[PDB]
Amino acid sequence: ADTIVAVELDTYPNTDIGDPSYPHIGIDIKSVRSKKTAKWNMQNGKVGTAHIIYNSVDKRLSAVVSYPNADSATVSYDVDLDNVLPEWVRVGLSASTGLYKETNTILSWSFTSKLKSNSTHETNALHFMFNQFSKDQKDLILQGDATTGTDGNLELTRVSSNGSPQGSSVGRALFYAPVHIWESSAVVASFEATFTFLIKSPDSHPADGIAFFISNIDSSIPSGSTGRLLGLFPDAN
Amino acid sequence: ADTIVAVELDTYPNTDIGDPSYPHIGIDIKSVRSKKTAKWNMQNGKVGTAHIIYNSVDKRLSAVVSYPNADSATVSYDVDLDNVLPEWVRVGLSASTGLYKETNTILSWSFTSKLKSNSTHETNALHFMFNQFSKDQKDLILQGDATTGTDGNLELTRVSSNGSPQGSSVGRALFYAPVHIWESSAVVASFEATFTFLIKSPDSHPADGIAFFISNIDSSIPSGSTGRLLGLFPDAN
Ligand SMILES: [N-]=[N+]=NCc1cc(C(=O)NCCCO[C@H]2O[C@H](CO)[C@@H](O)[C@H](O)[C@@H]2O)cc(C(=O)NCCCO[C@H]2O[C@H](CO)[C@@H](O)[C@H](O)[C@@H]2O)c1
Ligand SMILES: [Ca+2]
Ligand SMILES: [Ca+2]
Ligand SMILES: [Mn+2]
Ligand SMILES: [Mn+2]
Repeated sequence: ADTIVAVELDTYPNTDIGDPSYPHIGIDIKSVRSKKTAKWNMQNGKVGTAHIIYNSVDKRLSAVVSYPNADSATVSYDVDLDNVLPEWVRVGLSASTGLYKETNTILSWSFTSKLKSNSTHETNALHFMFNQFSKDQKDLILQGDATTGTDGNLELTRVSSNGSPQGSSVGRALFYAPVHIWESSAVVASFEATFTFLIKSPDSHPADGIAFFISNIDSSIPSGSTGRLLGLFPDAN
Repeated sequence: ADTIVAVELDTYPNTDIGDPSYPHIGIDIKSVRSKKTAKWNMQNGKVGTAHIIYNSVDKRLSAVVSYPNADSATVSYDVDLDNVLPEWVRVGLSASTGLYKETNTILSWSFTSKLKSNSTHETNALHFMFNQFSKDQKDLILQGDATTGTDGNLELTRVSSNGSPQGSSVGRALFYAPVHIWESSAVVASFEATFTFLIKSPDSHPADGIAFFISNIDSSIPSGSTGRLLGLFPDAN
């Protein structure tokens, strides 16, 4: 059982497991049943941007998702990640499809993490920024159907030669190095993540969504976690 | 209207037309509604083996399907093929997908048929064995989406470049030469069929199955027989 904290861009309402009856962004703490959600006007075919922020002083996890010339969706939740996640973790992106599908394209991804301790200017930091993915992206752990190189983008789920999405696909991309997300002696700990995506669906029923997540270092795709589970959870508990 | 006798490896339960509520192997005499069925623990992603046997003395059609280190499923039915099939027929393999899908890969296929008459030691026989299929398999009649050559296997249904199965696909492969399956003057008539298959599905809902069948010589894929009809029957009567 991995420990998962995630911000989900959920495109398909699975009402039987808690989803609001419309596309939404949500904050998931160890469960696919978002602790908090917000309505999201997902725009089929357009490039969007997501910003996730957190700092140990406020203990507030917030996410903003927007499209150019459009309103943005915000969701924020009070949580002390010290009581939830192990000290070291891996961060990544996840996406899936089920009966319904969509392309889950990542055009760019950046992450920053900082630990400031009880010392004179003694800050530890990690920062990576990808604006172009390559055929052999060695600093990324690709899991499931995830692939890179196609137009310099990261395709989290299966796409056919003619560019059409496929169902029952699940894929993840985790940054290669473990991240020191919190530490008992830290005065302030914080991280920020940003990624631009392109979700396109041939019909009017896209599924299932993309997610930014933080997990235990050795995390892997749970069995049968395609569709509603976003490639993150073993079940809907 | 073709005459069809078949042993089906049904992976998807279509309860509204008779299927038990689980994967099963069954004997179909002129109807998709199996005269007899048996529970089958289909193992996703593994190579299985099917053996079909029949002799005119017992007038018993039996089938055994198994996987290495696993139990096998058996189904047997009393039928006098003389009253059902014409004297000459074609034998083959059929498979399909509907809304749900699976790869329907044949790795090998062999068939033996014998007619022993009231003539001291005068036996007629036909035997063919395929352990490798080639790009141009001239002794096979391919119908629907069926293709050969891909890794030396026979793909009964459509598979995309990246190896993922597709829906609404139907394909058949019939041995080129007509088979003399029975004859009024025969003391004993018998046939045996064996094939190994690989059914793989990306999710947990595989469909629709593979079938070994015997039909009239000029048989072709019934219109709209994808999905539940296994590319064998025009309807669910
Ligand atoms: N598209 N569409 N359509 C209608 C439809 C809708 C739903 C549906 O909207 N479900 C919602 C939850 C999806 O839930 C799934 O998708 C969502 C969204 O991605 C995910 O979030 C979930 O986690 C899950 O993956 C289910 C079924 C269905 O089960 N049909 C069964 C008979 C199919 O009968 C057909 O297929 C059979 C087998 O191949 C054949 O035997 C038969 O002849 C015929 O061809 C059918
Ligand atoms: Ca959902
Ligand atoms: Ca069925
Ligand atoms: Mn949701
Ligand atoms: Mn059946």
